Amino acid sequence: EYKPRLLHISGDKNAKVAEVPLATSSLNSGDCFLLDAGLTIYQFNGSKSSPQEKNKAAEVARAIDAERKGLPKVEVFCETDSDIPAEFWKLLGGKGAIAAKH
Ligand SMILES: [Ca+2]
Ligand code: NA
Repeated sequence: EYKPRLLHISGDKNAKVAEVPLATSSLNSGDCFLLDAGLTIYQFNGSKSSPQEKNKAAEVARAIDAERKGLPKVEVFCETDSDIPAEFWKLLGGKGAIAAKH
């Protein structure tokens, strides 16, 4: 399905993924998120996220890609990156300040 959804990867060393409301306000600097927009999957790594969380997010993205027979494009970026795509923020309802924690 190409209806955008936001997945939240948390747990620090014990990474878990779960859908959360699709909004910028659902994000936080300590975790990882996958904004699944259908043809494009955006992976946002919180600046304080853990290696296990990054790996989990990547694993979920590959699984989604596999189910979709490789059609989606996957973009990965760190929270502090200077070239995060504008579409990521647009789909989240607009760029804004991220909570330090969930
Ligand atoms: Ca692909
Ligand atoms: Na975390």
